[PDB]
Amino acid sequence: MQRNTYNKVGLYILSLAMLFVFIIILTAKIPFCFTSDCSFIGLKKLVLTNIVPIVCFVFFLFSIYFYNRLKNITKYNGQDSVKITSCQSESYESLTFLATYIVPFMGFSFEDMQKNIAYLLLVVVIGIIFIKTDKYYANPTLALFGFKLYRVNILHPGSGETKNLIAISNDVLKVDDNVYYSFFDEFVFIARKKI
Amino acid sequence: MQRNTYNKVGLYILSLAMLFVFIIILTAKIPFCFTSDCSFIGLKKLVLTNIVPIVCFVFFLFSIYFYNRLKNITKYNGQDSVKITSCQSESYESLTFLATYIVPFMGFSFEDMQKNIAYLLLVVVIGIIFIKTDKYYANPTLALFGFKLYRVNILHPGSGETKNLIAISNDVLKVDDNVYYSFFDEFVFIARKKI
Amino acid sequence: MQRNTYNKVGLYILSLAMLFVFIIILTAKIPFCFTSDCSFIGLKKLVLTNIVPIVCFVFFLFSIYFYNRLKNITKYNGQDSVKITSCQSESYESLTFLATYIVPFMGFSFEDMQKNIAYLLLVVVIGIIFIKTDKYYANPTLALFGFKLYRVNILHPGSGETKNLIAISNDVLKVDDNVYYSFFDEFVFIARKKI
Amino acid sequence: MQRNTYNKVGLYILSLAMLFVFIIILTAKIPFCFTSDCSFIGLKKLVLTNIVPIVCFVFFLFSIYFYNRLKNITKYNGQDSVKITSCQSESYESLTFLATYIVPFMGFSFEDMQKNIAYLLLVVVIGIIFIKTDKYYANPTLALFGFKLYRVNILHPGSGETKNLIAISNDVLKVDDNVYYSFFDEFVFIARKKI
Repeated sequence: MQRNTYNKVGLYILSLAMLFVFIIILTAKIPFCFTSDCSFIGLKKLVLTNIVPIVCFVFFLFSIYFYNRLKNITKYNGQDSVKITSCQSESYESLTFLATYIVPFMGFSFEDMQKNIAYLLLVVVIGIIFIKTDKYYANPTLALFGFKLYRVNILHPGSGETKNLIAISNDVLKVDDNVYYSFFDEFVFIARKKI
Repeated sequence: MQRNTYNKVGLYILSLAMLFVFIIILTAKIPFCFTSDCSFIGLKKLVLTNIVPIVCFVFFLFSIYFYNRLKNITKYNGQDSVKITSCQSESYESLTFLATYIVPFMGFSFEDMQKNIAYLLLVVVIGIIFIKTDKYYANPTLALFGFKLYRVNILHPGSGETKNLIAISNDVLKVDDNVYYSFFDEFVFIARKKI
Repeated sequence: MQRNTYNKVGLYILSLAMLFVFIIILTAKIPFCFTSDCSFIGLKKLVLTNIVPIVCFVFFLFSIYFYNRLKNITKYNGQDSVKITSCQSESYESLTFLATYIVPFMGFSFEDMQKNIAYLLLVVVIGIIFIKTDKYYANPTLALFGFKLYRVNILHPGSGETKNLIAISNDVLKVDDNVYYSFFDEFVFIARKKI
Repeated sequence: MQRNTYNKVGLYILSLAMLFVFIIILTAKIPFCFTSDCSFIGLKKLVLTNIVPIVCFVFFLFSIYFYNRLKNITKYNGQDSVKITSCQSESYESLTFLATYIVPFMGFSFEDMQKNIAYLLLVVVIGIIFIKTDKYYANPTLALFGFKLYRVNILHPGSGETKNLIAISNDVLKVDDNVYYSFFDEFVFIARKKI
């Protein structure tokens, strides 16, 4: 706990960034006007009527920070290559996330605050079950930024072959290719596809 | 029937505890008055206003009781050990269950009573099909409390090997591991790692 | 076409009986009056305000008739036995059908008639895709009445090893049991579990 | 990029035709009154009160145009045959594209324009993830028009065999059921079943 659990939580908060921008687009009660007699009402009621865009904004900066901490593991190391023996695509495991765990929150109505406490508890419970599930690599935000999630079986030049790894890659991979690595956990590594 | 059916119903009522706490949080309609104008309006119309959180409260105590009756399985004789040959982490169930059978109830509006009778009938029909569907081990309330559901293939020192069992383990298991069992049913056993 | 398509349409109309029951429970605005002031409005207004419960009632009688036409095939030719060589329980397809194709109908609001035309078009389009989708045996109404859907490979005494058949059974089956067949199509047969 | 991406975007716009038909049926505020005092309000406010049927109409003609291009990819070539070694039906991967990605759109209320901007962003995001998701052959509009999507492993008479191809076809296929190809990408080809 407290290192692998925090890494998986930082992967999960990245997976909810599309939900936070969806709620910000959905239920922001901004007074969009261009007339002369529609002057500023003040920061007090503008903050008070826009509570859930403010909270989803703070969570969106948290998702941006965790994306930065994900790129910080491909910053440092990774001048070593392996060979893929069996690559099966698992990008659809990202998209079913967007099919199931995000669009019901589009379906709800964020008017009363008690229902918002219920939806926040649903997000927290989905996170706690999602941490310990060995499917935490599913991401709408990562798969939206060109990355593809593959199930590979790498083979090291000197150690041997390790089975059932998950490769987040920037380009397409196939059987008998040459990729780099930067291991997030003992399950997920970022590939780079040496040409 | 009966006893095995009652054990599976007791596993199913445990699977719905998060739904009952979501309905209690969602539609409570309790007077939360910080103002001095709102006094106690009376117990009778407070009970008559809150009908679905009272019923979901009673079902929540039923889920707590069935969790206690699940823990009574591992209270008694569990002092044997086996060896694990396959350890396929089928813990993604209790997350498709959560967002396919518990999340759609959160979007309904629990206002008119015929609609509540329809939702109760949906819960009953989902339960009747879920008893005999070979996937009754999926449990959001169990997977909240650290438990991981594994598809396992055990081997006994004296009898032999038995195929396709389900282990509700407390900690992570792998191939060639020693666990202590307590058999809930002929398909699902509570396992604890021996270390 | 025709006859095989009509049999698959009958199985699909059988698969939608719980939806018609749910709509009849949901949106029937019957005037349940115990008071002495609520007299009869008339049969005309009771019919005109309950149009879609009447339509779902007619479809429920069609589902009952197609259940009768399914049960007609266990009567006439069932004096032969076969042996199951590989049984895998596929009773979860019915529950995924119930949770995915019937539950989202329950959350719609059946008030404006244009929306009702849209939902009827969704039912028709789901049926047209569901006839030819190779998974037409999924059924909430059949799995409610004790039937379990299995994937078996029968062994004939003198004909061969026709594999990949779908067995609707009244009781549990495993490897090496004898079952009485009554073929519906070239894919789905009703077993009987010869003791 | 470009051309392959444009072909996959065309297949995705073909995949969404039933959604545009459903929205046009759902939220068209057309004054369907046969009364004598139901005069024309005017073209301008008829256009302004029906903005999202107009947008979904334009997208429906785009889906019709991309269906025309998919027929143009089979107009020209397609005078060579292969042999099929392993045929597995995958038409259900079409239908799960419906009930998870097109069904929950009709539960939304298309009244306020901010919510419509959110739903359009959801369509765009589902499209961006669905291009690279390796399951882009899923189709409600194609599977409506008799086409079945199979997973085949063709064998050429002179070149050899190729594994894991996806065949869109008009009639039922099996092993040793020679077909004519009209290859769209390196993954999806249109079969014709040379008798």
